[PDB]
Amino acid sequence: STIEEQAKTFLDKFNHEAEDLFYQSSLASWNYNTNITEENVQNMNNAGDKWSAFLKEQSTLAQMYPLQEIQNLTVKLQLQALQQNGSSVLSEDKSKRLNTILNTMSTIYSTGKVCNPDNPQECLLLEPGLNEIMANSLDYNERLWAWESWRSEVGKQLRPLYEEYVVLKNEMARANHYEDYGDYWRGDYEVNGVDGYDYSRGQLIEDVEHTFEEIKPLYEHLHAYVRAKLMNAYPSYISPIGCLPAHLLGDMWGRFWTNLYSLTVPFGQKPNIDVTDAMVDQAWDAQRIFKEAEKFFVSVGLPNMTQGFWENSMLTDPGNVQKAVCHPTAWDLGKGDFRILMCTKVTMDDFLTAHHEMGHIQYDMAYAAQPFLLRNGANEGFHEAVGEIMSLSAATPKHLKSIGLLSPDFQEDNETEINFLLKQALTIVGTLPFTYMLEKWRWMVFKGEIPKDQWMKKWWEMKREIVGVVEPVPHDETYCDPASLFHVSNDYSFIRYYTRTLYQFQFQEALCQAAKHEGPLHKCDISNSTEAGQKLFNMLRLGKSEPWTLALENVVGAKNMNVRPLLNYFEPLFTWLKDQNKNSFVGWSTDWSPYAD
Amino acid sequence: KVGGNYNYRYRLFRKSNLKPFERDISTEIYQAGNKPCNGVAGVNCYFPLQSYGFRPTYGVGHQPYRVVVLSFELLHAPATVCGPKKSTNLVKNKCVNF
Ligand SMILES: *[C@@H]1O[C@H](CO)[C@@H](O[C@@H]2O[C@H](CO)[C@@H](O)[C@H](O)[C@H]2NC(C)=O)[C@H](O)[C@H]1NC(C)=O
Ligand SMILES: *[C@@H]1O[C@H](CO)[C@@H](O[C@@H]2O[C@H](CO)[C@@H](O)[C@H](O)[C@H]2NC(C)=O)[C@H](O)[C@H]1NC(C)=O
Ligand SMILES: *[C@@H]1O[C@H](CO)[C@@H](O[C@@H]2O[C@H](CO)[C@@H](O)[C@H](O)[C@H]2NC(C)=O)[C@H](O)[C@H]1NC(C)=O
Ligand SMILES: *[C@@H]1O[C@H](CO)[C@@H](O[C@@H]2O[C@H](CO)[C@@H](O)[C@H](O)[C@H]2NC(C)=O)[C@H](O)[C@H]1NC(C)=O
Ligand SMILES: *[C@@H]1O[C@H](CO)[C@@H](O[C@@H]2O[C@H](CO)[C@@H](O)[C@H](O)[C@H]2NC(C)=O)[C@H](O)[C@H]1NC(C)=O
Ligand SMILES: *[C@@H]1O[C@H](CO)[C@@H](O)[C@H](O)[C@H]1NC(C)=O
Repeated sequence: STIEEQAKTFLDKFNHEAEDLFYQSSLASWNYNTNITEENVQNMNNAGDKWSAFLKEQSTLAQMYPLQEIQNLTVKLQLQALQQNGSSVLSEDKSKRLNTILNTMSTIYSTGKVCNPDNPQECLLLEPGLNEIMANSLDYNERLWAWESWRSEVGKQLRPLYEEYVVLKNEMARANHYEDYGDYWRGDYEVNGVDGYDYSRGQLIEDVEHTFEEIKPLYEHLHAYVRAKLMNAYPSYISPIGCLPAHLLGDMWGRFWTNLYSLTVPFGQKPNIDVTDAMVDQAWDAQRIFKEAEKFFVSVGLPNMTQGFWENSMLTDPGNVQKAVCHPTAWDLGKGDFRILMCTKVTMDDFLTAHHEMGHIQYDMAYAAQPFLLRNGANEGFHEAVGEIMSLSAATPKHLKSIGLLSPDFQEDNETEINFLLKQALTIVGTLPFTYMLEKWRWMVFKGEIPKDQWMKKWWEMKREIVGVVEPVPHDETYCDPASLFHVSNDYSFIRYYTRTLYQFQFQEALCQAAKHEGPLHKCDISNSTEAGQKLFNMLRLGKSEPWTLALENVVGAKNMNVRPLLNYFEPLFTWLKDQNKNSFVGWSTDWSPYAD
Repeated sequence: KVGGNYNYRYRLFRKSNLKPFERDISTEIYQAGNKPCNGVAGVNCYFPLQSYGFRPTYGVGHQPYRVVVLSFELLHAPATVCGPKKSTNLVKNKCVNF
């Protein structure tokens, strides 16, 4: 009759009804995503609204049990995940205003239009054309026009909305005892009451700042190399001791440097390994790819596919008229129903995306025995790390030469090694400073340390000091440059893309030692080893039942995220770069600007 | 049936564990808290039946599995139901053991 025993009684009924309603909602959403019609939209909206209403009613019902008298840890976790008010703690007018400005920001970002100065009836949206000009063009003036106009004709509409969204979200977050909206975001990595694995919401800042303090020696050399290579495609525009103009980086924002590969390739006469001709040579189809992926997965000690995965999944694009949004994803409809939706062609990118998606499917199959509220990764940075280590270890030459896609001998040299390592560095290391800087800016904005008359100044000061890029045109306090990013205007967190990159290589080095690898880390293959599979399964099957600082120790041996595995992975490229910059100047000065002349 | 088969109704709440070979078909409201609810749903009072949501697109382990449980009893009856024997044949004109 105590206050603890009634919690379990409530949780049982909640679990059952929630499983049922969630399955109905997910089935409706899938039937819409694979077959676009008009009545499917309403048939999906009905089930979605029913599920949301049930969730809201159970949430407002669960407030009767005080989280202080609970003794079990699983019950306490479930209650605390259910008791959270979230939004709707505000008034009604404020909630309507918040939803309106959120939808307005999303719409402004989605359908923003810019057009030419000399032919004003030639307007281009963002996705079909702006991030294509910024991706393939090699003209300085055209890239500058695109980068300036996107921020001058769309970013200027998002500032008076962001200035209100900040205050509204800060109020909503202070209504739940969080001191700001940034602490509400960092509250995901919190762990309390375990006696040995505690983790405050304020230690994430220090951990991030201490793990970024050791990537600077490598990012500096990569920056110097990319600068010395860019001083040849746009002569007399880059200075040998200055930063890089922000429009010569590869895309609209500079998040990924991966489009600079055609300019900064180390050895341009050795083609990187790309087995696409052999697949069409042996006539591989959309099903042999997934058979090979499943074979690789079962090789390490993980179960087969559930046999309900083969008939219900959509592995090929439906032909006649079945307009379908096929963005490769893995579904978890529940009750033992797993499906995959993707438009597979016969290439190598699909051959790796199959492994990436089946990684998510295996993770979902792992923890399917936990209660309903505990079916997720340990935190927001485990799912993608697990899904990425598979595609990391499945694209090696040693693995490709055993399936049959490569010639039997195929001696490997060090030039292609450096080519591959550098192509990997432009995507892995080229985004960590950007992510860290953006999330630091957002934390300082929400916390209240950057008054609303010093937003752009501080943004560009930090972009000059941390990332190492400079703007080509002065931006006063009417612009809002971060708001022109998808994750900033659509209200998504951004610290997961930083911790995922560390967890990925931590897991890879932890598994390389159970498989007893010998050479460098970027030649690892975990296949044909039942120790790596066992170590990984000791963590996959936990879900959110345990604190993440314990699920991490059960694999790597430490509690906090580390940065040594990443440097151990990039060691050879590091030495080569350190010997290619004997004459250049490693570093930058924050005074040179492309307009100060 | 596609769309849900709501006719199978396993019970999930009871005041005590069942005894061997008993049956309980009562449908009273389970009292969880300490305040009586007088036979109506609400807070801390639930309906003790939780019908299965059967569908064809489930996974093995969530699909229906019919069950039959044969149980034998021999208290004191001398001649009862028995299994079948392969009736032999009757021979003649030979010293036989019959
Ligand atoms: C895609 O959805 C449409 C409509 O939502 C389906 O079109 C009809 O659906 C009804 C539903 O019972 C069927 O009775 C009709 O025979 C369907 N028309 C045709 C021409 O097939 C359509 O079948 C769906 N596609 C798939 C592959 O399920
Ligand atoms: C309350 O806590 C106990 C132990 O602290 C949990 O007992 C576990 O129950 C699961 C399944 O019910 C078993 O697999 C474990 O072996 C049990 N552990 C121990 C140490 O006995 C119990 O599950 C918790 N209550 C709930 C609702 O989860
Ligand atoms: C969640 O929101 C409710 C309001 O909707 C907060 O207020 C408490 O609600 C309970 C439930 O009826 C009342 O019994 C309390 O008197 C309310 N006031 C309190 C507790 O001060 C509730 O505090 C919120 N809880 C969380 C964890 O956000
Ligand atoms: C790849 O390896 C070869 C040898 O295995 C390297 O060639 C030697 O490089 C050193 C250092 O510059 C020279 O002192 C030797 O004279 C080279 N030997 C020959 C036969 O050329 C080559 O430099 C390596 N390439 C990279 C990119 O590391
Ligand atoms: C995993 O191990 C198995 C068996 O040890 C390998 O399968 C054999 O590989 C050799 C190498 O060419 C072939 O000659 C045999 O015909 C294979 N046997 C079968 C039954 O296929 C497999 O290649 C290994 N996989 C990896 C990635 O190392
Ligand atoms: C997986 O399925 C294959 C049949 O395609 C079978 O030969 C193999 O034994 C199965 N392995 C497991 C672990 O179920």
